[PDB]
Amino acid sequence: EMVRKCDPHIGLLHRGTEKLIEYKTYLQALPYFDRLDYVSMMCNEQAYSIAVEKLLNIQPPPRAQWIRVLFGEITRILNHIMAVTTHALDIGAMTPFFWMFEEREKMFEFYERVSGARMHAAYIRPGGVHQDLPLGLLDDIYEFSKNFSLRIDEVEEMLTNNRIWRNRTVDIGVVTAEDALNYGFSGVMLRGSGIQWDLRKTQPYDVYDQVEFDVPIGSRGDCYDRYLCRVEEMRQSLRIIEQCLNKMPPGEIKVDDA
Amino acid sequence: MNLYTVIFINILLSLTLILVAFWLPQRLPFSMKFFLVAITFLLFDLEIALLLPLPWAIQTIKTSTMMIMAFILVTILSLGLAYEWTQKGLEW
Amino acid sequence: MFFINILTLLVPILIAMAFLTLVERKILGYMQLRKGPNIVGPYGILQPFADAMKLFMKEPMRPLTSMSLFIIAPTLSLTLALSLWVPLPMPHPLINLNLGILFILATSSLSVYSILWSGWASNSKYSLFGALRAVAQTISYEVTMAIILLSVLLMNGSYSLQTLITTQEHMWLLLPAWPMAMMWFISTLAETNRAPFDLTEGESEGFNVEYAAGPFALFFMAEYTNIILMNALTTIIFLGPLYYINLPELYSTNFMMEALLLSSTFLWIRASYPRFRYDQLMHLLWKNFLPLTLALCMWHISLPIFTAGVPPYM
Amino acid sequence: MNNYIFVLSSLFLVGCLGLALKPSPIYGGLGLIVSGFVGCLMVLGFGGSFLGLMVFLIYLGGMLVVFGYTTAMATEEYPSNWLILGFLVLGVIMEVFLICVLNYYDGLGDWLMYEVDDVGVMLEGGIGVAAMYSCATWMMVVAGWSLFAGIFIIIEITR
Amino acid sequence: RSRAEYVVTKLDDLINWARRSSLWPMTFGLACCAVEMMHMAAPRYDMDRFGVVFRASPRQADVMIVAGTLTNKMAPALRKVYDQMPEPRYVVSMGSCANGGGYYHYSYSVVRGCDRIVPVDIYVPGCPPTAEALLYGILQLQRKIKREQKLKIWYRR
Amino acid sequence: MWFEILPGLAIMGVCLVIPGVSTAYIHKFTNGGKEKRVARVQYQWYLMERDRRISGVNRYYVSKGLE
Amino acid sequence: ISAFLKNAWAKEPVLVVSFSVWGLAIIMPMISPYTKYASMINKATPYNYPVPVRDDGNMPDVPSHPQDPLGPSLDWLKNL
Amino acid sequence: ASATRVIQKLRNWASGQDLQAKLQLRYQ
Amino acid sequence: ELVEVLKRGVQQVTGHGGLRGLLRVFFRANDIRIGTLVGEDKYGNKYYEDNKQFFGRHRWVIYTTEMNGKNTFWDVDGSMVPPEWHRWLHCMTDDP
Amino acid sequence: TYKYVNKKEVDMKSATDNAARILMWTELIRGLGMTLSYLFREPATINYPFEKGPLSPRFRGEHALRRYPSGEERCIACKLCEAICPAQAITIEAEPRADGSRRTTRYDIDMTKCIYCGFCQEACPVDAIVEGPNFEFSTETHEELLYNKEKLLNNGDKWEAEIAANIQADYLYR
Ligand SMILES: CCCCCCCCCCCCCCCCCC(=O)OC[C@H](COP(=O)(O)OCCN)OC(=O)CCCCCCCCCCCCCCCCC
Ligand SMILES: COC1=C(OC)C(=O)C(CC=C(C)C)=C(C)C1=O
Ligand code: SF4
Ligand code: SF4
Repeated sequence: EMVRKCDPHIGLLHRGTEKLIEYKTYLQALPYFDRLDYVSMMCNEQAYSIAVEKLLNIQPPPRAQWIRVLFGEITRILNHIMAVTTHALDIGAMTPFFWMFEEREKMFEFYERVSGARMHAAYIRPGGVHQDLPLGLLDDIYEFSKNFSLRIDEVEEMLTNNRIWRNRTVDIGVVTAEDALNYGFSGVMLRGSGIQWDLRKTQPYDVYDQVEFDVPIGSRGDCYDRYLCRVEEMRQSLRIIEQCLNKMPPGEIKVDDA
Repeated sequence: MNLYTVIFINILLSLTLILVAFWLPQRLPFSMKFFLVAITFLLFDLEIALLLPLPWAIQTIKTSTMMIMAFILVTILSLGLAYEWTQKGLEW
Repeated sequence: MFFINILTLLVPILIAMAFLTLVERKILGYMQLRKGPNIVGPYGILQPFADAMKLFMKEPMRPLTSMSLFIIAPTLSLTLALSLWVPLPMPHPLINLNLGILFILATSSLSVYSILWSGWASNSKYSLFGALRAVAQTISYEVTMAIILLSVLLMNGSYSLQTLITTQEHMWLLLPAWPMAMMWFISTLAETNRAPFDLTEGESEGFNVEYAAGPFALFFMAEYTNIILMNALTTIIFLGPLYYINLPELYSTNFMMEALLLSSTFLWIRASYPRFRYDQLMHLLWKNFLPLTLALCMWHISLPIFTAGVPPYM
Repeated sequence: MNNYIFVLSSLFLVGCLGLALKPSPIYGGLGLIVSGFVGCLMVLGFGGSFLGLMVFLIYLGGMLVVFGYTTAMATEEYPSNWLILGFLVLGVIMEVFLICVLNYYDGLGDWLMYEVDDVGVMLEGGIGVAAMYSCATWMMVVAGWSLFAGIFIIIEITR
Repeated sequence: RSRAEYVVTKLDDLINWARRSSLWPMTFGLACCAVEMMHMAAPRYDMDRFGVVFRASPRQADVMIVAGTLTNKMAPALRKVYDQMPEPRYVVSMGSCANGGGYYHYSYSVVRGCDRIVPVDIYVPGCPPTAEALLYGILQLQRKIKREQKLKIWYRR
Repeated sequence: MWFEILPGLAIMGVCLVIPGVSTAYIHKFTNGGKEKRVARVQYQWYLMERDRRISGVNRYYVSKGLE
Repeated sequence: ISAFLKNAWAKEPVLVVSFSVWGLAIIMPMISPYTKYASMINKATPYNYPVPVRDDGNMPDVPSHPQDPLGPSLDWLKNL
Repeated sequence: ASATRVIQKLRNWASGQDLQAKLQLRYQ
Repeated sequence: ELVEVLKRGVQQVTGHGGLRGLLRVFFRANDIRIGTLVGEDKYGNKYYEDNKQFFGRHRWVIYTTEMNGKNTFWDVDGSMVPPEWHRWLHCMTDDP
Repeated sequence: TYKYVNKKEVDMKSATDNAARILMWTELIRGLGMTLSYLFREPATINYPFEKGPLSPRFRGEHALRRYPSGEERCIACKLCEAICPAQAITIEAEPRADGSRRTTRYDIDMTKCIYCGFCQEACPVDAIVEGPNFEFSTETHEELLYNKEKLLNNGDKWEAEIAANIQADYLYR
C-alpha cells in the first residue's frame, strides 16, 4: 500500500482543440474555450475574449466588463463547489455534494437565463457580452448570494473540522514554496504554500481592479490548507458578486465597432 | 439437533439462492506489516483465550489469586503491545 | 412447531433486511435534500424486491478464477449472518445456548474468510489488495471487539445472552460501561464494513469487484442482515429493553425500537462522515482503543471484587 | 442419534488426509478450517462446551485465518489439485475399508458420555479451565511468558 | 387464464418491470456531459428517485452512459468496460460529442461516435444534454425495456 | 417531507417484532401453556426429566398435591 | 512534569486515561471495605451438598434441624 | 418550509443557526 | 399544529375524487397534492399550479390515458404535453 | 489585501476541553446534527414527468425552421447559417424554385454534429432557423437524429406558437 512512483498518463481526452481552432474563425472558436475546462465554463471564455480584444486593441464597454466579473465570479463558486464536493465524494463524504449541487443547479439557471445554455453558454464573446442581462436577473443573483453563505457554512460544520477530514487531508501533498513556483503550479496550489499571487490583484483584467477582495493565502500548505483556501475564495467571490450587483453601470454590453 | 435443524435450513436457503443465481439467467508481499499485524492478532487471540475462563474464575474461592493472575496477564500482554509501539512496530 | 419458529426468525428478518436498504436509500436521501426512491411501488416499498429480481436475472459471469472459493464465499457470508440470529435472545431465544456470546463471537469471526476466499477467487489485483486490507481490520477490530465483551460478561456472570435480561432489570449496561458502548458501537461499525470504516469496496472499484448478480446479492444480503444483528446485540448487551415476565412482547417492542434507532444511526453515520485511511483505521484500534479496552478490561475484573459485586453465575 | 461421533471422526480423518496430500496452501487451509469445525463439534459432542468453542474461536479464525492470511502474501503462487481430490476420494472409501475390518471383528452410544453426574450444577468445562487461577496457576504463568516472549522473539525474525 | 402464452407474457412483464425499475448506471464521465449527469444525481432531478443508483462498478452496472468525447486512446477501454458488464446490459450515449463526433468530429483523435465502439440503445442530444433530457433519455430506455418480450419469443421459438 | 421514510421502517419494525413475539408464543404453546423450561445445569435437566418420568410423557404436564 | 501531563491530556488523551484506569483497578481492590466479601460471598454460595458428620459427641455442629442457632451464618450476606 | 414550529426548532437546534432565514425552497 | 398537518393529509387524500381516484394518482405519479386546475388541453391532459409549493414543483401536469390512443396511462412521456402548454409547465411564461 | 486561512496556553480548562473533544467525539456529534437538521427540510426534487425544471426564453434546445404567417418558409438560402456553424452541422444546397424565388432544396442539420451553440439562431437574417424550446428529442436510432428540411419544418410547425412567444420575449434584448 505504498506508492513508489506515479506516472500519470494523459491524452485520454485529447480531442484536437488546438488544431481545430486554426481552421475556424475567431467567433466560431469561442465555443471551444467553454469546453476546454467546462466546470469553469465562462472564466475560460474571458481569457480568449481578452486575448482577441488585445490583438484588436478594442476593449469591452463598461457594463460588459462588470458582467464578465459578475459571471466570472459566479463561475468561480461553481468550480469550487465542484472541487470541494467532488474531493469529498472520492474521500467518501457524499452529503456535501448533494447539498451544494442544489446551489450549483440554481446558479446554472442564471447561466441559462442569461445565455440560453445551462453550461457551455458562449455568452462572453471577444468584444463584450452577447446580450444584456435579462430584466430581473440581478435581483435573483442577489437572493441566492444572500443565502449561499449559510450553505458554505453548513459544508463547513460537516468537513472543516471533522475529526476525520483533517486526518486524510492534513500533511498530505505538502508542496514547498520554491518548488511550487519551479513546477509552474500557479494557482491555489501556489497560494496554499503561502506565495502571494493572484493575477487578479497583481495584473488586473476587466474591472476586477475596481472591486475589493482578499486573496486567501495559506500556510503549512497541504491538502487541508488549500481546501480552506478554496472555501475562502467561495467566500471572497460572494464579496465581489455583491459589489458587482451594487455597482453595475447603465450602458451597452458590446463594443460599438460593427 | 434443534440447532442442526436451523443451521441446515440456513445453508439450504443460501445454496438455493446461489443456484437460482446461476440457473435463472439462462503478487507482492510488501506488507510484512500485514503479516506482523496478523502475528499480533493471534498472540492477542491466544491471550483472549486465556482470559475467556474469567467469568467462571470470578466465582473461585481464592479471588485474590484470581485477580493477581488476571492483572498480571493483562499487564504483560499490554507491555507486549507497548514494545510494539516503541520500535517501528504497529506503525505499518 | 419448531419449523414454524424457523420461518419466523428467518423470513421476517429477511423481509426486514430488504426494508433496511430502502430506509437507507431514503434516510440518506432526505439528509441530502432528495426524496429517495418513491416512484416504484407506493413510497418505494416494492423497490427492494425490484433490484433483487434484476440482480438474480443478470448473468453471474464466472471470470476467465476458482469456481468454489467463488461460490462458497457468498453462501458462507449469508449462512453465518442469518445463523447468528439463531441464538439472539429477543424475549426468549430460539436455541438457548449456555455459551451464547462465544457462539456470536465465533460465528462473526468466520465471516472474515468469505472476504479472504472471495479476494483470492477473483484473481485480479484490485480484489487481492482489497481482501488483504479488509481481513486485516476485521480481525484487528475483532481483538478489541472480543475484549469489550469479556468486560461485559464479567459483570453479567455468564456467556449466555439470556442472563443479561436479568442483569438489566433495573438499569441499562450503558450507564455503567458506557465507555465501552461507544467502543462497541465503533467496533460494530468496523465489523459491518459500514462507512466511517468502509475502506474495502469503496469508490475504488474489493471483494465484490468480480461479484455480480446472485453472488453479489448473497453477501449483500449478509451485510445488511449483519448490520441489523450487530445493532441488535448492542440493543441487548448495552441498551437493555424493559422486560416484564407477564408480557414478553414489550421486551420485543422496545428491542424493535432501540434496534431500529441504532440501525438508523449507522445509516446516519455513513452520510455524515468521510471514510478513514487504511492505517488511520488500524491506528485507532491498536493505539487509541486497545489500550483503553485492555485497561477498562482490568477495571471490570476489579469493580466486581472490591465492590463485593461478583455476579451470580447462572 | 447414535455414532454421531464416528461419522465426525471419519470426517476429521478426511480433512487431515486432505492436509496430508499437501494441497495448494490455501485450498487446504479450508481443509483445516473444515476439520477444526469437525473437532469443534466432537468436543461439543462429548459434552465439552468451552473447550469446544475455544478451538472454533481461536484455532479456527485466529490461527488458521492468520495462516491463510500469510499464504496470500507469500506462497500464494501456483503451478494437480483435482488429482489430489481424485486420490482423496480413493482413500475415503479406504477408510471404510479399515472401518469394515474393525467392524468385521471387534457400537457407539453404548457409551459416549461415561458418567453423567445428573444432579450437578457445577459440572461443566470452563470450571476446569479456570483452574489457571486456583490450584493450577503455573500453567497460566508459563503460557503468559510464552506470549510475552513471542512479541520480542518475532520482531527480530521480521527485522 | 392458463393458455401459456398469456402466462408467459405476464411473467415477461415482471421480468421487464424488475430491470426497468432498477437500472444501475455507470458513468465513464468522459468530458463534461458528466457534470450534467452529476446534476441528475443531485437533488433537483434525483436519479435515485427513479431507481437509478448514483454510482455502480462495471460488474453490477445495468446501463453505461457514455458522456463526453470518446477519444481514440479511450476507445479500447470503453469497449473493455462494455465487455465486462452482465448479460442484460445497455448503453445510453449522452452528448453530441458521443452521439456523433460533436464539435470535435473532424479531429484525428476523436472517434466519430461511441456507436462505432459500443452498440448504443438511446442517443441523448445536446452539447451539455440537459439533465432533464438525460432523465428523459433514461425514461425512454425504461419504455424500451418494457416493450422487450424475451420469454414470449422463447415460447414462440 | 421526512414523513415518507416511515413507510419503509414500519415494515422493518413489524418484521423485527414478529420474531420476538413468535418465538415467545410458539414456546408457550409447544410447552403446555408454560414457558419452555431452561435446562442450563444437570440438576435442571434431572428435575425436567424426573418430571417427565413422573407423569404422562411430557414435562409441562405437572402432577400436584392431588397425586 | 506538569506538562508531561497537561499536553498528554490535551493531545494523546487516551493513554492517560488508559493508564489511570489500569492503576485505579490495581488500587481499589487493595483498599476497600468490601474486597473481603467477594471471597466470602462466593465461598458461601452452596453448590455441592453439605455432607453431615457423625455425632461422636461434644460437637458444636448444628445437630438436627439446620435451623439450630449453632454453625455459620450469612447475615453478613444479608443486610450487606 | 411548512416547518410546523417544532420540526423547525429541531432543525435550528441540530444545525445551530437559522435555516428559516436562508431556506432551500425558493419562493416567489 | 401536527393535527392540522394530519387534516391537510386527509384533505389531499379526499381531494383526488374517490378512494379509487387517488389510487390512480398515487400509482402513476407517487405524489398526492391538491391544486387549482389551470386548464385541460384538447389532447387529454390536466394542469394544476399551487403558489404555496416551491419553484420546482408549483406547476405540475397530470397526464391522461390515450392522448393519441397510445395506452399512455402507465408509460407516461414528457413529450406528451402539447407545445402551447410546454412553456407554462417549464415556467418559460407565467401566463397560462 | 491578503488573508491567512490557517495561520497559528496549555491550561487544564483548555486541555480538559481539548481532551473531551478527542475522548467523547464532540465535533463528530456536531456533524451528525447538521444532517439530522436537513432530514427535516423539504426535499428539492421535482416529479420529472409531472413537473419540469424551469427554462427561460433563450433556452436553445432543439432546432426548427420557421415559416411566414402566410405559409412561405422563412429561409431564403443565404447559407451563412452554414458558414457560421462551428461544427459543420448544417448542409444547405439551393436552386431557384419555379416561383423564381430562392429556396433550399436540401437543409440538413446533423444534430449529433451540432453542439447547440445558438449562433445559427443569431446569424439568420430572416431568422428562419431558431433554437426551439424542446430538449426532449432522444432517439432510438442514430439516423433519426440527422434531420432534413421536412423534419425541421415539421418541428417548426409543431412548436411555432411557443417559438413565436419566445422570440417575442427576447428580441428587444437582441
Ligand atoms: C471510576 C471511573 C472508571 C472509568 C473511567 C472512565 C473515564 C471516562 C471515559 C474515558 C473514555 C471515553 C471515550 C471512550 C471512547 C472513545 C475512545 C477514543 O479515544 O476514540 C478514538 C478516536 C480518537 O480520535 P482521534 O483524533 O483519531 O485520536 C486522537 C488521539 N490519537 O475517536 C474516533 O475516531 C471516533 C470515530 C467514530 C466514527 C463514527 C462516529 C459515530 C458517532 C455517533 C455514535 C456515537 C456512539 C453511540 C453509542 C450508542 C450506544 C451504544
Ligand atoms: C468530471 O469527472 C468525473 C468524476 O470525477 C470528478 C466522477 O466521479 C464521475 C462519476 C459521477 C457519477 C455521476 C457516477 C464522472 C461522471 C466524471 O466524469
Ligand atoms: S457534447 Fe458538448 S458537452 Fe458533452 S462532451 Fe462533447 S462538448 Fe462537452
Ligand atoms: S440563415 Fe436563416 S435563412 Fe439564411 S439560410 Fe441559414 S436559415 Fe435559411
